[PDB]
Amino acid sequence: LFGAIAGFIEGGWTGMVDGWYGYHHQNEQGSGYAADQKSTQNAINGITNKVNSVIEKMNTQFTAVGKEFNKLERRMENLNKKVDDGFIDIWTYNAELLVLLENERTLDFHDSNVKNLYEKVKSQLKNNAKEIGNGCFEFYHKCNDECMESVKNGTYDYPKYSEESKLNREK
Amino acid sequence: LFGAIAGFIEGGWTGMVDGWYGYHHQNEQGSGYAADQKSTQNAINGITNKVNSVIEKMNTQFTAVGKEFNKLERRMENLNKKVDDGFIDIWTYNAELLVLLENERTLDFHDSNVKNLYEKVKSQLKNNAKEIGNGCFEFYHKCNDECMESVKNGTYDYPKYSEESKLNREK
Amino acid sequence: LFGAIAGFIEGGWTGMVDGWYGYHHQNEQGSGYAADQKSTQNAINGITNKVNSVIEKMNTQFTAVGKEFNKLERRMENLNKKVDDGFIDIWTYNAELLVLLENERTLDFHDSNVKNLYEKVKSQLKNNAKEIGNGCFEFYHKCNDECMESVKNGTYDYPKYSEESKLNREK
Amino acid sequence: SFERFEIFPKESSWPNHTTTGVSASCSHNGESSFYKNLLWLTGKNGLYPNLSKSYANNKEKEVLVLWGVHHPPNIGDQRALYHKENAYVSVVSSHYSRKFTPEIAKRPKVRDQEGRINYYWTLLEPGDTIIFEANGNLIAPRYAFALSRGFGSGIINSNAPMD
Amino acid sequence: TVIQEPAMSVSPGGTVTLTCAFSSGSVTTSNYPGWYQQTPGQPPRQVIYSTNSRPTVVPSRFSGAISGNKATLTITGAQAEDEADYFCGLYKNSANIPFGGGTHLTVLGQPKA
Amino acid sequence: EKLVESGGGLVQSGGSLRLSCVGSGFDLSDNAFTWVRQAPGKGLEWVATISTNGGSTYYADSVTGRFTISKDNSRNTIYLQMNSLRTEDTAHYYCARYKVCHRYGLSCYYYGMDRWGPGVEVVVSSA
Amino acid sequence: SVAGWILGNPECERESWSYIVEKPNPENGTCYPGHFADYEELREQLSSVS
Repeated sequence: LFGAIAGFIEGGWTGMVDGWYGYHHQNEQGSGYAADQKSTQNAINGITNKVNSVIEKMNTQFTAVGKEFNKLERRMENLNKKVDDGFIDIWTYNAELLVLLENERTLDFHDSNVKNLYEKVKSQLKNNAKEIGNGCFEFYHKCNDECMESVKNGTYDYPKYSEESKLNREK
Repeated sequence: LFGAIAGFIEGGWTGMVDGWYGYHHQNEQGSGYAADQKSTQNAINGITNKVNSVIEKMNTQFTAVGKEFNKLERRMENLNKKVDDGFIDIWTYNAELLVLLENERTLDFHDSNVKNLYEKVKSQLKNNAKEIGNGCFEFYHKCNDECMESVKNGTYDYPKYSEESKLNREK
Repeated sequence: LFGAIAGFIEGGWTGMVDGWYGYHHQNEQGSGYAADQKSTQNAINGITNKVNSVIEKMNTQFTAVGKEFNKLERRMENLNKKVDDGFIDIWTYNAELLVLLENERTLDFHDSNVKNLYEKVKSQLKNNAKEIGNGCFEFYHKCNDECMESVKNGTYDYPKYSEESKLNREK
Repeated sequence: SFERFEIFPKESSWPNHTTTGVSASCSHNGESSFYKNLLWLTGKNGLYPNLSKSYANNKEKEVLVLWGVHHPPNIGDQRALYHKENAYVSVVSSHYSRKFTPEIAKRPKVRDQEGRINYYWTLLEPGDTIIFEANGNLIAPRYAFALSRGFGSGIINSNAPMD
Repeated sequence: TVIQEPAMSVSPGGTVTLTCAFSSGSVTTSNYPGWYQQTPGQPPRQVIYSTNSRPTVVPSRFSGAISGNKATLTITGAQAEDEADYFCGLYKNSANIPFGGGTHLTVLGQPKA
Repeated sequence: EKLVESGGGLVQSGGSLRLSCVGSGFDLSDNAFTWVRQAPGKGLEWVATISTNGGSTYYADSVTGRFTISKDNSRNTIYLQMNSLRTEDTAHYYCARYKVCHRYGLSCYYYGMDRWGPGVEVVVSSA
Repeated sequence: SVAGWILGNPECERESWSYIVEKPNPENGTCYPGHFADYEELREQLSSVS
C-alpha cells in the first residue's frame, strides 16, 4: 500500500473514463481532463497478462470422474471418494486463497501506478510549483496549454520558467 | 520493503503498548506517547481478516483416512499409500510456503503503515519543521499540546504558525 | 513497483560487476564506481533464502509411481490414472504460478533496495546537493574523496559543509 | 470401432438342438420372444446331445463374447428342458476358464419367472479361441461384438436433449 | 512512423498486396492495423479493422493479415471500383493513430504510356 | 449513420474558424470522436480527439494551445474551434468517429475510425 | 520375465534388490504355454525384497 489511492487522493474521477490514471488541469484558457495513455496501457498489459496467467496455465487431460462399484467393494468406493473430495479440497483451498492474494496485489499495483505518476511530475516541477494538498500542485507562474502539455508529455523545461517562479515565490 | 522499520527508524518503543504506530512529543509542558488509533485499528482489522482467510477457507468433509487390505492385494495398499503420501506432500509444501510468503507480506504491511504515517506528518508540517532523523521533526516554533494534538488529529493549521516559523528559519 | 529500476534510473551499469547496487562518483581527483557491499550482501542473503525455501521444502517419501493391471481391472487402471493426472495437474499449476509470482516479488525487492539507497543518500545530503535527474546528485561544494567516502559509508557530516553550500547555492 | 457379427449362426451350428427358445418375460409387440444376441438351446427329439463348439478370433481386435447359464426353478423344468439331472457348462479360453452347474432353487418371482439366467462375458484377444462345452443349461452366444477400446469415458445418467 | 508505398497498379481480376510497416520497429497484432479506403470526393471508409476483421458492407475481395512483421492488405480480383488511396492506421499506446503516406492503387484499363 | 462537415473556407493568417460536424443516425453521448487533416502533398495527420463523455481531450503537439475540440450533445454536433491559424494549417479536414471498444471498463482508441466525413477544405494565405 | 525367472525357465538362470529391471518384451518366460494366476500381484510382491 503506497498511500496514493484512498491516501492523499481521497476519491476518483468519474469524468475521466478513457483511462485509469490522468491529469486535471485548470488555466485561464480553460479546465480539462487528460488520461495518461502510456501508464494506462502498461497497466492494462500487466493485468491482461495476470488474468491470462491464472486462466491459461490450467491444462487438463481427458478424464472421466465417476466410477461404479457394487456392495462387495466398499473400500474401493471409499478410496475413490477419498481421492475426489481430496482433490476438490486442494483446489477449493488454492483458488479461493489465490484470487484473494492477487486481488490485494492488484490493488497495490494501481496504487503504485498513481504514486509514481505523482512523484514524476513533482521531480519535474521542483520549486516552480507548490503542493496544495489533495495530491496536486499550483504553479508559481502562468502555464498555458503548452506548459501543461509539456508537463504531461514529460518535458517541462524547468529553467525557462525558473526566474518568474522565483520572483513570484519570494513574496 | 519501504525503509521505515529497521530503516530510518531503527528501534521500537516499549512504552507504547496500546498500539502499533504512534507519536512521541516533547514540549515545555512535558513529553509523552500517543498511539495512532485509526491506523492501528485498520492494521488489526486487516491482520484479523488475513488470519480468518487462512483458517476458515479450509472446509473439509467427513472422511476416514485408513484402509485394511490383505496380503493378496498389495497393489491396493500401495495405491492408497500413494494417495495419502501425495496429499501429505502437497499440503505440507503449500502450507509451509504460504506461511513463508504471508509473513513477509505482513511485515511489509507494517513497514508501509509506518512510512505512510511519517509521510503524512511530513506533508502536514512542510517547512515549519525540519527533519532530524529517527522519524523525528524539530519544530521551528513553539507547539503546545494543542499544536501536536492538531498534528496527530490531521488539522495542523499551517498558515497560523507560518510567519513565526520563517522568522526562526531565516536566522 | 517502487519506480527506481526502469523508473527515474533508466539503465544499468555494465562496469559495476562486483555488486548489485552502487555509487558512481566524479571529482576533481577522478571518477569511479563503488558497489554498496552491505545492501548487496543483504539482498544476496534474502535471495539465497528464497531459493532454498523453494528447493529445500519438497520433502518426498519413497514411492513407486506405476501399477500393472490386467484387462479385467479397468476401473482401477482408470483410478490410478486419475490419481496420477490429478497430482501432475496440481503440481504443474502450483509450480508455474509460484515461480511467476516470486519473479515479480524479486524484481520488486531489487527496486525497493535501489529506491531505499537513493532515499538514504538524499536525506543525508539534504539541501547541500541538487537533484540533477537520472536519480543522482550534484554537490553545491567541493567534495574530495573523503566526502564521497563519508556519503557512501553513512556519515556525511552536513554542518561542516552547510555554510559554503549556502554561499554557493544562493547565487 | 464397434462391429456386431454372428459368432454362431442360428441356421447352422446347432443341428442336434432346438433353437426356438422363447419366454413371456421378453415379450415383443405382444407375443413372447427372446434376446437377439443370444440363442436358447433346448433338447431336440427326446434327448439333449453333448455340445462342443469353438470360435477362433481372426478379427485383429478383441471380441466381446456373451453367454448365459440357465437355472430352472424346479427339477421338473430341468428334466423337461435338458433331460439331465445335473448339467455342466465349461467355457475355456487362453486367459479365461470357468465351469458352471445349474443351481435349482425356488427363487422369488420376478417378471413372472422363477428360474434365473446368469449372464457372463469375456474379451477374446486377437488370435485366441473360445470353447463352449455343455450337456445342458446353456444360453449360447449368437452375436459377438468386435470392438477396440478407446479413451477412458463414463456413463452419464441424465434425461437431457441431445444436440 | 508508418511507411507505405507511393503507388501500385493491378490489372482487373488480379490479386494485389499492399504493405504497411514501421520505420524503426515491428507490426504485431497489438498494433491493430486498420486499412482505410479513400476515393476522391467521398469520405474514407474503414476497409479493415484489427488484423483481419472485415465489416459486413465491405466486399469480401478485401482481406488482411500480418506477414513478416508487416501489415498487408490483399485484394483478390480487383474490380474497377477499387481505384482509391489506401491508408494504414496503426495503434501506438495512445489515441494518436499514426497514418501511412498512402498507396494509390491504379486499376489498369488503358495501355501504358 | 453519416457525418456531415461544414464551416471551413478561405481565412487570413492569424484568423479563426469554427468547423462543425453533425452526425445523423446515432447519439454522440457514447462515442469518441476525432478531427484529422490531410495536407496537400502529405499523408493523413491526427489533429485532435475527444472522449466518449467529452471530459478528456487530446491535441497534436503541432496545434496545441490553438485548437479546441468540443461536443454539443443536444445539437449532435462536434466543433473544432481553430485560432491563430498559420500557413501550415492548409488542409482537408475530416471528422471521424472511433469504433466502440471497452477494455476493462474503459473506452478504447484501438480499432480506429469506423465512420468518416466527406471533409472540408480549409485554406489560409497572406496574399 | 518375472514369471520365467520365478518358475526356472531353463534358458534363464541375489539376496536383496531394490527394484527389478525388465526388457519391454521378454522372450524367455513361460516356456510351456499357460495362464499365470495373479501375475501382477506376484510382480508387485517381488518388486523389492529384503
